[PDB]
Amino acid sequence: FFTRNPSELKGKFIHTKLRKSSRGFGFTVVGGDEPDEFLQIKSLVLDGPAALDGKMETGDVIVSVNDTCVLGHTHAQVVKIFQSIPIGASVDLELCRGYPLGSSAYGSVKAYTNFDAERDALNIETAIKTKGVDEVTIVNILTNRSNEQRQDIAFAYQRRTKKELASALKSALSGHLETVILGLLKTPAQYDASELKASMKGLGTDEDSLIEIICSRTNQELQEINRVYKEMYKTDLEKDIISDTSGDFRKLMVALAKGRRAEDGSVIDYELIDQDARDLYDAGVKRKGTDVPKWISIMTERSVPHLQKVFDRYKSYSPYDMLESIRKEVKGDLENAFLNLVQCIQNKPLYFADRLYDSMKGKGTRDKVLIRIMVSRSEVDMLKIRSEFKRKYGKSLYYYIQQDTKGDYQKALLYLCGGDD
Ligand SMILES: [Ca+2]
Ligand SMILES: [Ca+2]
Ligand SMILES: [Ca+2]
Ligand SMILES: [Ca+2]
Ligand SMILES: [Ca+2]
Repeated sequence: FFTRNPSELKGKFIHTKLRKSSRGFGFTVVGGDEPDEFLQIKSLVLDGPAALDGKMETGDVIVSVNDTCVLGHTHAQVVKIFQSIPIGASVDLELCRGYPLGSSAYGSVKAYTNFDAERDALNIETAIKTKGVDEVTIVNILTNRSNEQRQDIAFAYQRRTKKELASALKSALSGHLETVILGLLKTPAQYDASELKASMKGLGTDEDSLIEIICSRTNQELQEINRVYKEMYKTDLEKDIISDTSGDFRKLMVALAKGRRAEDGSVIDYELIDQDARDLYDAGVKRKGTDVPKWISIMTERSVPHLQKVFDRYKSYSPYDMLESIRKEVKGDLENAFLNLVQCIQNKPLYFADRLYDSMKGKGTRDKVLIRIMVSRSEVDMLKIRSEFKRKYGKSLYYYIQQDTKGDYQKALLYLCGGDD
């Protein structure tokens, strides 16, 4: 939720006055990069003038600065205001509290307010070394901390025990719960890189997992994945994809994994929307056979909001929509890849919702799918996924997880789900 009007903010307004010392006002601001986004306080230098006052907190939306509304200004416009303030001069800030954090706006797992990594690390060490292992404590803590906070905990635990927290939990847990907890301990890039590597172990590859990650990750997420993957496995993710895929499926996976999709433009390009739509039609349903490189080119290179509009304009040319056209035109890993991709373009929360439903709908569970989605999306769009799940399937994601899993494994997934609907 974003608004550039102070009369539509429904939080608490706090007026504060600060003097810029020798090391700035003493705080870090975040947000204000994507068009409709707020500007919230990230951290406070505890020896700086901002933390000194004590009226300013993390998550506060900066409504105005020096009698000028900065609601809806970019990140560089309000940074230039505070930097132009000389040393010793005064700034006036009206803040608004009641809003999450922007980045994790639709996540289910939020940063724990009274976070203390040392206390969490000790409590986790005590749980591990309790006779019989206190899994409930390990679950209650790690699933109610952000990933960032889980990195501080693992650092404090290594500071205290001289052993890595992941090694310790490995020897204390087992089965599906172990998979969940170790997944949560990795950073997003680390987790995705290791799922990618596991989908390529042995001669046979797990095409479904490779497709799920490569089709759903953004440019930014794919950039960091490529970096951490070579760091961890001493090889480029692209090379490993070339090794374990072939044909047109290889072309599509290599192109998507580059994370070089064009960024969402400023202007809507209506002529290109219609021309792209025309080109997708001519390349497939209009003709015998399929010009797959043309599909690959358009669907991996245009921005997501552009492709959403070409898929709607595509319905003007073809009697089948994009999903139906994919099933009619193509087969195999290639068909699956195209279907997962345009679902991700059209409605990504619904994509994950359907993938979650499919993992639980029948006999047993596809736990690798359920676990990976619960872990990887819990700080991204889990609230939207739950909304789409409930709208489409009539019962909550929570309800299905509760039916399909049991034990501490279930409780860990329910915490990642974040409540019922
Ligand atoms: Ca136990
Ligand atoms: Ca083990
Ligand atoms: Ca393989
Ligand atoms: Ca055909
Ligand atoms: Ca089931």
